[PDB]
Amino acid sequence: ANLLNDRVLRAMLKAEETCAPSVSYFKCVQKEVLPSMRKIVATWMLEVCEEQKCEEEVFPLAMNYLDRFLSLEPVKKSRLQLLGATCMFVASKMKETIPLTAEKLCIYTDNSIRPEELLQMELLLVNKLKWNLAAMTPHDFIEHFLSKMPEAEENKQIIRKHAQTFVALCATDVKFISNPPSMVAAGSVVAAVQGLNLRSPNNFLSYYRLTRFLSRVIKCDPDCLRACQEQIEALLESSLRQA
Amino acid sequence: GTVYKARDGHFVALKSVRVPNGEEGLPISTVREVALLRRLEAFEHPNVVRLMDVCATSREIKVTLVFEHVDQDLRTYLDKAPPPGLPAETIKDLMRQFLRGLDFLHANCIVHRDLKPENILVTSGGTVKLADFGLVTLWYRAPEVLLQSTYATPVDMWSVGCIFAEMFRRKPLFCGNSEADQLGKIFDLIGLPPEDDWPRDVSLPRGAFPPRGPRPVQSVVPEMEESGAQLLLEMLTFNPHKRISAFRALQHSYLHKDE
Amino acid sequence: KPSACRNLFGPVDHEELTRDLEKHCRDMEEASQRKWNFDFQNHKPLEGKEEWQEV
Repeated sequence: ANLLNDRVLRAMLKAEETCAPSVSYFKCVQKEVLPSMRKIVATWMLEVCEEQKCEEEVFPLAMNYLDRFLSLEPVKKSRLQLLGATCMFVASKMKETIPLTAEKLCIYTDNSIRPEELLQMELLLVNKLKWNLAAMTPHDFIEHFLSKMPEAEENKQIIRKHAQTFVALCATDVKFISNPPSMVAAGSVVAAVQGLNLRSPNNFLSYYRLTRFLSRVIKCDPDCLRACQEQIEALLESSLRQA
Repeated sequence: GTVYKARDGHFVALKSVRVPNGEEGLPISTVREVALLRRLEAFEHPNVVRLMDVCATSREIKVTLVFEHVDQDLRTYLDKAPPPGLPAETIKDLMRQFLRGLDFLHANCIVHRDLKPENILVTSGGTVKLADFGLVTLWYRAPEVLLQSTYATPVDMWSVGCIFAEMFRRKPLFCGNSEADQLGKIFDLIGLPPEDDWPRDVSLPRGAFPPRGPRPVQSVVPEMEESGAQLLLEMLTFNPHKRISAFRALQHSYLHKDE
Repeated sequence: KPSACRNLFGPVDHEELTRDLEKHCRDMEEASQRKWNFDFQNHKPLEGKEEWQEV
């Protein structure tokens, strides 16, 4: 059976290797912007996607578009927000039924950018990416992992929501640009299964079997997956500190 | 627009599409279908036409798709066949490439929806390459399509069977007037299906066809073998949920290359 | 206006911006026309590596 071989999962790990940003575009490509400025704009887009109740994939997909454009073209400090508003404009078209309007995104910039400037930046961003907009999202791997876990649907919704929160926090952090979406999704799942330390996990599939299963389908050592889970839970501690 | 063509040391085709533009940049359908076409070339499948580049040019916008071109389609290949017809092993080789490329599209949630020998394209080296996807002849449409019912990827497997029988015949299997006549032209062979195998919310009730019985399969394709006849039935099954899949057809013993 | 409505990195020189995006929408479009011997807005063949036909 295909459930024993999983030809779908292998095709997903092959597609993840094309829409991949660079690790060192801050040192090699960008002159004006610094990793502190990427966290700033990323924090803004996350608040926009949360206020507009966007689909769960929109903000991480936009960050994928942003890191990929910054790996190709030097962007001025004053135009980083325009690039960020444009990445949400394209991602919303790829993942939402009624996407965000160009006029609403300009409002979210305090009317710093103009609608046609966003439409012209759309043509630039899509052409620079050579229309490679159907990137693999961590949500893709999360839904595939949950389909292999023998858990109750009520337990799966909490895991899915907690991991989606972890995925969003990873997109705002620079330390996770080098991680492929499969690694981000796998670490988000095992971190979510531990239940935010509010409860001793009672899962039908043990965490030991879960981590070792996830490590052998995404092709990594279990200790590498544990270090990714630790970096995610460290991100959760630092995120909560900002209050 | 107008189609162009070039050679180096291979061949390249052209395609220009003007999209509305104005309201909110590029249309939703434009960015999604072109990106999905871009997603398939990451795998580089030998049985699917290779999209080479995508160029948008701006009021007005016109994005031009640059595809890989071949001259010969399947019908030209079939008309150019030897007078006795194609050898069995040659047909099994084309059927393998056909199902390989079709399973590649189905794995990426792409239904061809319109498979005919004018769409299947064959290179000069014998490589089958599917085309015209993700962008009247009723003879290859599945019964769930002719009934205007809920249709999915098994609609391509019905078209595969019609072309499977056509390579041994060089004459189409079912040729009908309208959708009502084509469905009547489908029940010559598989008989009239029972009650609950018929869906509802259809266009034609079951009582629109006389009670018929399934005829033997080698009455329409005798030059095939018996094992190939049971594979044709699994492709030409009325119920789309019993219809054989593209991947399952590749595991059939008839299309297993010997040695 | 909501809390998320904020300018991040100062003002924007709008005249220089549309000037910069017209030079680069032209740059990629000219490099694509120089890659295929085909100006796409003019929709006419040019001369070079490919011998352009019409069926």
